[PDB]
Amino acid sequence: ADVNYIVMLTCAVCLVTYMVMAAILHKLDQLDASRGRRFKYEILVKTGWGRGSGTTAHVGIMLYGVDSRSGHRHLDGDRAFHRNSLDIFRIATPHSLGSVWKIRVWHDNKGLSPAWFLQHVIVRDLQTARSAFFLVNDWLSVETEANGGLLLRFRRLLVAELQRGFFDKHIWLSIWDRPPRSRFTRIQRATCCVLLICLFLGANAVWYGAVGDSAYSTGHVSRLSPLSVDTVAVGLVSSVVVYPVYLAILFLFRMPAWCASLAHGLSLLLVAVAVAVSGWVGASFPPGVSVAWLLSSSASFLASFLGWEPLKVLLEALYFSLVAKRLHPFLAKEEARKVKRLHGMLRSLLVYMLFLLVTLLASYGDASCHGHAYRLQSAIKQELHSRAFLAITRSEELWPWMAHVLLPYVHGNQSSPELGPPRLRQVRLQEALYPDPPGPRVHTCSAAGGFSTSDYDVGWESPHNGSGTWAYSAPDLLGAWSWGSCAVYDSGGYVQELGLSLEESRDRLRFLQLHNWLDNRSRAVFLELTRYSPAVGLHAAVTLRLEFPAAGRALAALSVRPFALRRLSAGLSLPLLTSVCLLLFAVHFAVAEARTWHREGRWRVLRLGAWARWLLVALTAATALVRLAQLGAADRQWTRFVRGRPRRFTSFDQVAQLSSAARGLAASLLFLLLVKAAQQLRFVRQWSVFGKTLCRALPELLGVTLGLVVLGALRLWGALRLGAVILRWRYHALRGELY
Amino acid sequence: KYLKSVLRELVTYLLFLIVLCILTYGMMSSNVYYYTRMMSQLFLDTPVSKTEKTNFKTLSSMEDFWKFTEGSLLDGLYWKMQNRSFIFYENLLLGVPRIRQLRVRNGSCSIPQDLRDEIKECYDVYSVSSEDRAPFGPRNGTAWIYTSEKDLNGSSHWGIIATYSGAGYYLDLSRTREETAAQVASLKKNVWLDRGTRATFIDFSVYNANINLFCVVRLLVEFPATGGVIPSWQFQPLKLIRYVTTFDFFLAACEIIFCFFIFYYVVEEILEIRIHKLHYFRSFWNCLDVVIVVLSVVAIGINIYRTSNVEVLLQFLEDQNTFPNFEHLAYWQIQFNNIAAVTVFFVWIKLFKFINFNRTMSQLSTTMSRCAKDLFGFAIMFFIIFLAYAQLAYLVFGTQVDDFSTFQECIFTQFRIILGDINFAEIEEANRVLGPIYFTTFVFFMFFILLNMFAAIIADTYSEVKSDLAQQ
Repeated sequence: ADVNYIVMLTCAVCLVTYMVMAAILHKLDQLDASRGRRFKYEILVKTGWGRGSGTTAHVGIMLYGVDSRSGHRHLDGDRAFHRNSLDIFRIATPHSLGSVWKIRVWHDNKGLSPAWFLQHVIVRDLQTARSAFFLVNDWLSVETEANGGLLLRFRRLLVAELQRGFFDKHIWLSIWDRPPRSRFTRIQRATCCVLLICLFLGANAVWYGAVGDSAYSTGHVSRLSPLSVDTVAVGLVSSVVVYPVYLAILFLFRMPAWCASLAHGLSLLLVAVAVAVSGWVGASFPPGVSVAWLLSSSASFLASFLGWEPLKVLLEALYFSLVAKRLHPFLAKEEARKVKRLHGMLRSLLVYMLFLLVTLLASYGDASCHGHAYRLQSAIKQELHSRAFLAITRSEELWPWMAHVLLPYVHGNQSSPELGPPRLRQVRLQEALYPDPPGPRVHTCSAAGGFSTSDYDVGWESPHNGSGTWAYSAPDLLGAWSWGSCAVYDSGGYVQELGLSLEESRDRLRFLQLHNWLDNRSRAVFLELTRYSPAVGLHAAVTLRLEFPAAGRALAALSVRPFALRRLSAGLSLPLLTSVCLLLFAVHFAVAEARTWHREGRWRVLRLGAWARWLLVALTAATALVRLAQLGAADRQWTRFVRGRPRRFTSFDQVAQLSSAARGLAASLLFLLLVKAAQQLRFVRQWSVFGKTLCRALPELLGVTLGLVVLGALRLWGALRLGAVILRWRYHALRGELY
Repeated sequence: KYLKSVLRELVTYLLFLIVLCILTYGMMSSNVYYYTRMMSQLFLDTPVSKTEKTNFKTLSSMEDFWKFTEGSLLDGLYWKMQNRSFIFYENLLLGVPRIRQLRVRNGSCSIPQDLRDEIKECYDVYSVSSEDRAPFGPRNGTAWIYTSEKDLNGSSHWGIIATYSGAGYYLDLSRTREETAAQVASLKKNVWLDRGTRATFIDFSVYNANINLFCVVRLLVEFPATGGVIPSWQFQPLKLIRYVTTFDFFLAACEIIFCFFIFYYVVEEILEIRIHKLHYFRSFWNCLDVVIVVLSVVAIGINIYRTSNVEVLLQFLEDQNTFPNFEHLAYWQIQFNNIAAVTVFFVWIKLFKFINFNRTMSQLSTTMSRCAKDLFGFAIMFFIIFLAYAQLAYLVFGTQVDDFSTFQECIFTQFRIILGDINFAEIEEANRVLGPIYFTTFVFFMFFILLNMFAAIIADTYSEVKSDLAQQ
């Protein structure tokens, strides 16, 4: 009944991005439909090429070329290319070629056959010189067409059809470039794309784990790394086996009375089924396979984008060309600006969704051991009698404490599997202090002397032939740094191993305790041990600090840090995968901001957008690097421990520190992303008031709060009301201006 | 032009506030309030004896009061050594406590004709015209001598239930437990006080050698003629031995500098009065300057009085068998609090003067002129309802609630209810009906009406000021 969050998060992100994309595309399609009712040059249109050609014919103009697409003209007016009349060619060509061959025209005899010779409407150079300035001098006839440089060949027909269909038949990057007079509506493009994504997800989910009994292709060898025979093969076969149920609905969308209306319902039903089956099978994925699933899905998507669509467009062009042998393939500037803005936000939405998915994988990918860690730490503190251990305040009950409740715990028949003998430490500082005047303690810490860098013998200093048996045990590189109340301690100090057996522990305790080694000065003692648990696969770094600020009274505290030890050399674990693409996103953001810094020049300071885009970069870089540091430290500590297992300690506390720092950073980044998502809500017309009212209200509000706090931490503002007063006035005024 | 008068004055006020803050930084400890609260709370912890445990509030009947009197009633200050008597080696046996009691005489009125043979000990309220100096008992020692208060180096009483005059008798303790215990036992053998005592005050002076600062403890007891006694106790950190190190010299220099600055300001004001607009009070803003001048004068007078008391107190410590007389310089903590308040007011004035540099972040917070008084009309109508609820609660409750025992703290209980601290564990069984009704009708009328109108009264003022600024 264990739940895997990876597939749930992926499907949720896909569905949300589909919903937002459809919401944008509906408005864009409404705008296009309103439109569907400069590269060229607006040179003199004194054209009188229509002489003795009495008919109300129509003229079709096609601005051919690279990134060029234009619709046909019309005959609108009192004359409107009437009997023995002419016309002036001046329309709004949305796209036309540059300094290249851009000419394609046709005349449809909408009535009688026009008997004239229309050469050209010469547009030499007015806006961008989309073509040259010459003439064709072609006699008009019934269905007369002429094209070429600035009929039935099967040599350039194929290239023309490929050109007009290279970015319209390619379903992936066709939502940006729907040509007018098309019944595909640009909104079922999104439905088709999300259908393909969800079918990819479902196929790759049901393939992994759920089904295999043929040759044990899935099983013990779960090597998620790409071996070219384990990951890409599944993606390619999944991409191939989905087209038989994809091309049918794609065909039914195109071309016929009313089935297309319920085609959307059918598509959503099949998408819902594909999501449901993946969600139901997600329970039985071990963590090592859930990443291979994602990699296979990513490979499958890239296959249908880099070779499955090009062959589609080529074969459809060949079908349309070889057989059926067909031949036919003020506000205006603001509308173009609106279209460009819509395109920009649409292309930013995908990047934002991908980044949100990445950070969700980084943060909540392993969010199933979060409860277990809480239960483990609660179990550990309650067993050690934490409230009883904190209650002691003298330096003599410590011994009966750790002689009746600690030794049975650490040493027992089963006694909570340990993975490592405990240690005892000390610091004495060699600048021994004196008792303070009676009364309350000096809670600021005093007697800051040198540091212990000397060796002593049993009892205290008495070297005879050799060096001190109680060496300082010089600190490592990683260290610990507990940040104690009196001072921030280091890992250096004289250490004892507390024996290995239960009776040995008691014997060592008594024998070493009758010598009074930590009774006079004793800056701190510390007591730390490890508590690996196999049931949930979690470790626990447990430490018990006890501080002596004043010779007599002792301060004590404890902390239990549970974590999940995962080594970097384990392979391609999920944190490793999600912490390297975060670096890629950070580099992308940094280069995108640098491409704007020099583009605008200088004086880009005192701008929040110029600073909010650097805090994000720093946070992403820190999150990426801290996880790698944690993995490296964990691997180093584990190999050091295995090297000297029966006699070493290895102090796993550094890994616990890093595993908490990384989790904090990953949560902060997600919080910032959620705040940005909240900010992106202003696009609704009636809901844009709140954010901008807040924007105009914050400066003076912060100023007056600072003024009040300077005058005084008593509750004056939120005590009864003041902020509502300003907010009401600003909101009322701004909403009055809006209406 | 038009900028020096708003910059130089602001800078001078800020500098004065900084100097005052520096002076007050080494004036009193940050735990002064906590220390005062602890001293006030632990002033009524006197046991009875080894037989009974009748405390001060548990000894009102015969045997309870007898047990309270016989025991450690006078053994608190004197403790056996591990002569001298130091509880924690901080306040040694250097001096003795003092006790002052004021009494009145009966028979100062005529009983009614009907109750002529029934009412004989009919005594009215004590007053200045009801002072007597008649001693009772056998004259054996000097403890029954009559003396005044002016010649005994004393002062008035200023009690709670009775502000009696300086007449009465005084008693002094010893420097050791051996004689004090014998004296207490001898005094307790027979009667020691009468029922005509009006005000009683016990004053104790302690050296407190751990930290060089005089300590004074005052316990007041007053019995009126209408029945009932109001007991109280307090402590004050008297300043008479503050000369220890260079910090005292720095404080004296700061006081001298403040006095010189006040004199310079007064001279400037005088030079800008007789040759300028004088006897003018229709400004509604110069009252702040007048209050600042009054506060400076009050601080100067407090410093002068403290210096005079210190000079007068320099004649003590002549012998090693007497007590330190600190009954004339017990206004040090109050003076320090007043000085801190004056420094805060000076900082506020400097901030108000210098906030004019703000474009629009401080112009909306300057609405005193638009709201000249304009607000006491709400404070009065709030306090009337508050006092009405306090009276109602003190009458209906006050016998089985353990909280609403007296008015001054019923006010505090209602304040804590407003703040959020609600008990509601004793009101319900004190009175099942009219108990919950009080609580509900109080919370409804406080949290929904008055506290909700005090927001509107300043909301409309802000809107009006903003409208004026926009139209101008």
